[PDB]
Amino acid sequence: GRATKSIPPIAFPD
Repeated sequence: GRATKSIPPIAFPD
C-alpha cells in the first residue's frame, strides 16, 4: 500500500 511521493507515484503491494 506504500506510495512514493513522486509523479507518477509508485504503488507498492503493501
